Amino acid sequence: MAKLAVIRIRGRVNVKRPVRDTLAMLRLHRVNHCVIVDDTPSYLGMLQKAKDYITWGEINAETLAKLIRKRGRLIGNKPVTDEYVKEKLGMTIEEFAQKVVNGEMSLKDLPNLKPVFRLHPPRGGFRGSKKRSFKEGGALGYRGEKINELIERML
Amino acid sequence: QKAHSFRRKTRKKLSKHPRRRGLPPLTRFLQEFEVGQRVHIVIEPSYHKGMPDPRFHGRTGTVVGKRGEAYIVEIKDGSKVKTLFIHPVHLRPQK
RNA sequence: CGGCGGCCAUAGCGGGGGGGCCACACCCGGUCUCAUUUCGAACCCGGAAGUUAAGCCCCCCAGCGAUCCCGGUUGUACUGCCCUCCGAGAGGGGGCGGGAAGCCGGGGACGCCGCCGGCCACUAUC
RNA sequence: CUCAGGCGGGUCAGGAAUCCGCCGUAGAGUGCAAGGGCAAAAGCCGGCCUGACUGGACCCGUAACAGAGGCGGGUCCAGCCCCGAAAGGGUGGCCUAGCGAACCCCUGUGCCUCCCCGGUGGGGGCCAGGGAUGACAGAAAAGCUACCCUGGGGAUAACAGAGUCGUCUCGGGCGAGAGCCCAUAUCGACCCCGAGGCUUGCUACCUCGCUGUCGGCUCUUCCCAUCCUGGCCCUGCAGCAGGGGCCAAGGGUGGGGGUGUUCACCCAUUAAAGGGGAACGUGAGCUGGGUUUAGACCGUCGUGAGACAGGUCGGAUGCUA
RNA sequence: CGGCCGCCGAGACCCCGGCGCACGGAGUGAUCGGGUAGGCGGGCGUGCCGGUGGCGUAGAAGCCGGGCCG
RNA sequence: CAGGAUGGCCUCCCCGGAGGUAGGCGGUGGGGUAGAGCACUGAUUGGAGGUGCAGGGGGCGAAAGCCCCCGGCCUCCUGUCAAACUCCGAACCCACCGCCGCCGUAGAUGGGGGGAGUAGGGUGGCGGUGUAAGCCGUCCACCGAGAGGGGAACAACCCAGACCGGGGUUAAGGCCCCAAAGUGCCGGCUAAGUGUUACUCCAAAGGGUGUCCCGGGCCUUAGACAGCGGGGAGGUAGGCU
RNA sequence: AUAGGAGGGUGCGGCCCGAAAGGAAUGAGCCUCCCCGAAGGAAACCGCGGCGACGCGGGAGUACGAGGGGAGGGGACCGGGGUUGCACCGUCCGUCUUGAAACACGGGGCAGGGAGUUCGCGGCCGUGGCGAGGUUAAGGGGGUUAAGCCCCGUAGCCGCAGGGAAACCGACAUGCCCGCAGCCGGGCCGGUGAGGGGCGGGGUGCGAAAGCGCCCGGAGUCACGGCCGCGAGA
Repeated sequence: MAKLAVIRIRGRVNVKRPVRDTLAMLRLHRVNHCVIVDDTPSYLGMLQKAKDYITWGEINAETLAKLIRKRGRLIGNKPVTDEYVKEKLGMTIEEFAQKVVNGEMSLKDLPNLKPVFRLHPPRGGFRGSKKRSFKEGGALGYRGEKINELIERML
Repeated sequence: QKAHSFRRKTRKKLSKHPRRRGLPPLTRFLQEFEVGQRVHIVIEPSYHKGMPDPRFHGRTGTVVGKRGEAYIVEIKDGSKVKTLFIHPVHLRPQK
């Protein structure tokens, strides 16, 4: 099936408690935590209530491998790599990504790796802010596969 | 309470369409409800003598047993565990 | 045909036909068991000679009613969610998630189903 | 066994009770508020009958969740009856209002118990039933304080401000209507929309370890929706003189008589004798007349003490910047 | 007013080490770090007693000013 | 009632022990608020056609006499609209089961014990009252007790939840100067010093051949759009007064 | 003696001194080279696009980067103190309050004084002794200069049986089923399961009768300290 990337625009303040709990099951906790979520009808319904609170959009495998390599750690600053992955369980970062595509191994399952990728701020300004939807010019909600673009700027 | 003893937030809640009014099929009065069975409790206002407080409406319990003609149902009203005695008229099978 | 039910008008109204109706009605005797603060009308004891004409059963017709659906109005009315988004402090709108009634047009629908007997039957006529 | 009500026919003054048929899903009735429920009934009738019963639970309301007494109902079973052919029903009135603690007393019934010991008298007690707190989870209860005192409070009244703008003031739009005729020379209803903070009121925000009231007096600032002076336009402007409109705060806008009086009334003058804000400007500037304390009288009311937006007389104005 | 583009700009968010807390034995924590009322727990200082062990005219305590640590 | 006590609630300790369901979806339950309407219970506005009748006017008078008529009393296809009306009814809230998610054996889920505290405010939504401001319900981020950056400053509007030091990049918001960063770009609107103010700050109905932009009508050598050169007949004084 | 204030904080300059206790001369502030190097990340110029502002490709995650390591140079201050200029920020303190910088309350300044203590009882807790028992009070004997400690004293209290108004009566040294800890066997699972939970039966009271209430398969007692209530002036 498909895997999606969800990033929390508005944090652990300025939230109602129903929405804040909805967010917790998704494994988001702060602003700039990102998570990979599979399409499942329960998960999808959740993502939909939450939408204004978050930036969402479909992520590919190739961008996932890129993302696993640079931002990933368990301890300290330490780039994930084939040798590091080998000791992990797998033999390759790609096999880990393809098992995430299949939906059979989540990020957490894949050992010595966090279910959250702690990203940088965006780059440049915003040209319709973030307080208004992608459709109006912001970034909020489902947004193509353009989540790929944002995380590249965020490095 | 000052305006509660069995009635408050009723009139219209106990009111029905004229098509759902008239004393209902005989089958439901006769209907037996087993123990270990999960029952919805629904207020039937056609039968006075043995009818839930409106607060109880739409609760789902498990039949704990029976006293007489009525059955004794354990329900959870909120957090608190309570047992309510009611006639077969005010039970419907879950599924 | 019958009897006992379930869903409880999708089995309502109206009109039409037949009976594959001893047995179910009308109908006839009421002395007796028995119903009437008046009448065997009612209730009950008794019988079937006569009538299928109801009822009752079966079939059919939708014009009325009720059940359900399609399309139009309408994704409109209305709404959950967010905004240094707009207005002089009310408030509203957009996105996002949903989306009703009344009415018009076009239709299915004048039952279905379960058990048991019975002239006839050994089956389904009904 | 099924209803108000309607329809037609009979009876009567129409009508009712009463009669006959047809229509009639509930509008009837159920003691009584309201609501809900109900048509082979809880409605109607006839007969029988008195369970509106004793005992002990269960559950909920009471008091949602979630503590919370008393009390109420519903629901069981045990016992005794009742009715019914039996099944089955009846723990009063279709349901929800019509109830009451701790304590004390008395009733009904039996027993327990009463100081070395018995008999008797007379007591005490278990249970249940009945009896009030109605200011109703239950003190034993009438007033005054301006002769007052204290603790506190700006959680809260009086002054002022802030907020507010119904009330008030003022404006604009529409133009019924009269002005001989002609809505606008002039006057202008019904209705509708703003502005101001200047009357009244609402607000309880600010102060109760004080932000002293009103009026006058004196001294000064500002504003214009401008009374006069200047400059202008119309006219149902002949003149003389009015009426209406526009600009404009530069200057001026007085003195007397009554009231404590802001305000208001009056006289004669005047070119005109304009208004409003500034701690209802101005009491560490005056005055202290009025609001107004402890003294007193009268009217009204009260048994009385005593009261008054009734009248009235007299009743401190601190301080060296 | 309707589009569009480049930047500026927080204790946020990111990042390196240190530090406490929580957990691990006789390193680990994306899912730890605001704080009144209030609860809980640890240490310091003060006077005198007892026990133990020292110091003083070859200069006590106190005072004053300066250094250093936690 | 400017007061106590008992819960809810807060903390600490102890005990038992495996699921728990704030989240989301489907299945199985409950429902009359927005909306909507004439089908009741219901209040009423308006004209028809009935002339069914109680009666205030008339007629063959025997003043509503047999029979028709007119205030009119109430049917009928119609006619206004309805917290306490309904032929109806969302979005949405909530009960329960399964699943999935997440959380948990460093102890959740629940129980017992000890020690407390027991003036609230506030923006928004949905309201009820009251012109309003104010008061009071309900849910709520938050302030209260919580900093920091931004909104000129501005308890609660925005961003953000904060161990110590260092480096980097953005967010809210801004980019003429004060003040970091645009004497930005394209096009339309503007001539009022409007505006340059999300705001707590920032006045309306009405009206202007003031503008710009879209609409279909009239009408174009069948060319008056205005000018101008010529126009304004005869019956006839239309009659009356 | 032409410039602004809750009197300062932080950074960075000036001026001023610094014998000691500090760190360092066995090398201080300081300087230089080489390398590793988080988050981050250019420039010149070129090419191609875009109405243009400007984007895109290559340069390039390169140059560059906090921080750290090593080596080297120099040779006495540096830290730290006094005061002050500049940049930036900054409306006391305590109390009251929903909100305090406050036109709410209180304070001239400094020093000294200055407010959770004792007893009884009850409910908790921790530690410690002993154990179906535990604990002694008063007193005199004794010992000592006195006295405490040491021994005697068991008076008396509490627990070992509860229900009941009293009369008065009077029980399970665990039979059945789960399951935590733990143990055991197998490869999470299956037993055994104290503690524990869930039944059954029993004792007593009310009771024509039935139905409910309490109790029941051995742990308490005393000491010390502390926590808190209530009573006391508290």
